[PDB]
Amino acid sequence: MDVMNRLILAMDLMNRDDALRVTGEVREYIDTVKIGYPLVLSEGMDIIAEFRKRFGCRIIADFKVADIPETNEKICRATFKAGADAIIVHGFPGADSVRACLNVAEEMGREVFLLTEMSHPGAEMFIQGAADEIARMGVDLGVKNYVGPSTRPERLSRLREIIGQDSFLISPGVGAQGGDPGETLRFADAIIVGRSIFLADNPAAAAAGIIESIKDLL
Amino acid sequence: VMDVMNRLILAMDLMNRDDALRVTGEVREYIDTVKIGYPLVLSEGMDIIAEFRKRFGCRIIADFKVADIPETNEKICRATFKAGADAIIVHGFPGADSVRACLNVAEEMGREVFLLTEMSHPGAEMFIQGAADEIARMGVDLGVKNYVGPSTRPERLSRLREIIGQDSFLISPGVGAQGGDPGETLRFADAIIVGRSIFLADNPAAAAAGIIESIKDLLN
Ligand SMILES: O=c1cc(O)n([C@@H]2O[C@H](COP(=O)(O)O)[C@@H](O)[C@H]2O)c(=O)[nH]1
Ligand SMILES: O=c1cc(O)n([C@@H]2O[C@H](COP(=O)(O)O)[C@@H](O)[C@H]2O)c(=O)[nH]1
Repeated sequence: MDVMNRLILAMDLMNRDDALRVTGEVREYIDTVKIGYPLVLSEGMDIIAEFRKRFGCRIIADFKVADIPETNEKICRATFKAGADAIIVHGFPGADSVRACLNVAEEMGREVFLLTEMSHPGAEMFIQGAADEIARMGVDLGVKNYVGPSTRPERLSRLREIIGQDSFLISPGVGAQGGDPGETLRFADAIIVGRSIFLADNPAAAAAGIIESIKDLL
Repeated sequence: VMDVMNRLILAMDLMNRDDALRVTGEVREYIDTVKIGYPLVLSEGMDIIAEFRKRFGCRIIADFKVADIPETNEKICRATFKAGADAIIVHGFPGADSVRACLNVAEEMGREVFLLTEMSHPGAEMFIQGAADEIARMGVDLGVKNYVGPSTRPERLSRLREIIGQDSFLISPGVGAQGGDPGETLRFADAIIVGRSIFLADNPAAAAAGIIESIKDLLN
């Protein structure tokens, strides 16, 4: 996956007008948008096709899929029918649940991203202690795309160690949650950035600023 | 606690609006509580919650297994309650701050959170099972009153009932298609969740009736 400027916009505005406007203002800087449940549940799954129509960007559906295999398969189907290129899946519910997603993605020409460790403080309670094993499970299952935390660079580095340099790794928690763009890109192929861009007075300048700060990494 | 008719909650995971509406309508004499998840919501939109309310008396549990950071969890809960869901199901494994975010929105909006502890499928044994007792204890500490636990592991469902106490409300999936028994499950759970055993039956009404007949002595 070739992410322009190694920067993925997390579009978590809940109003269609704002979401389209802000994305439009930063379109010259990005070609990959992560769309999650805040926007999809507020404006519908049709928003994905609209983004493709307007921007021709790749769409990562950040749905943190975390159900039983039967349900995971249905969620993946509905998601790819809506035009998502990839979907983010939790690893914590185990191998069979991940496999269900892998199977649908294969059938529909899409990718699964496996979320191992999360970026927020609560991740320390249960997820962190399982995260390395979740990553090894990904490797065992043939997963090639991963998500890990900008907020804990040592954990992000460990994730990179486990999955190897050939796997693709994206990382949220940059900006608002305290992660540093450049440090995160020591380990991740791409950074995910939401509020630091879309809540800015001038989202274009915000994106431009981040890119300038990592210019030697591009 | 919500008063679930016949201790039976329909998991409506059909992905076609017409079929989902038809089946739910057919079982309306037996069930007043419907669990709507992402298979249907991602296929037909959040307005489907509205349409169920309009068409049927039913309470709606939004089975969204909320599993994000606190900031995003808050947004998901707000959107979900705005759409008319009575309750939302939230994963506990992402930790206390993530659960608290959902509880705070539910409090502000006058709705309810259900905390998913252990899951019913085989993969649950890999990571979730080992954390499940602590996730449940965390729920109790946070003041969670409603829980979800697995029909497929009676011993685990029993332990989870112990942890949360007799006053907490507990619902349990994995009945029927996944192998759980309705009566055995209701030893510990207040209500059972049933999906495919009902909605894939030639006669969903008859299938619901049959389940209810089998647990008739356990009704209140
Ligand atoms: O561990 C994770 C995994 C995520 O997907 N995310 C997602 O990444 C985005 C981060 O947004 P922000 O840059 O505003 O903090 C949100 O959409 C969030 O749901 C995260 O923050 N931490
Ligand atoms: O541990 C769990 C938690 C669930 O919500 N579920 C949900 O309960 C329902 C079970 O449906 P069924 O009776 O067809 O197996 C599905 O909607 C599924 O997503 C589950 O099966 N196991």
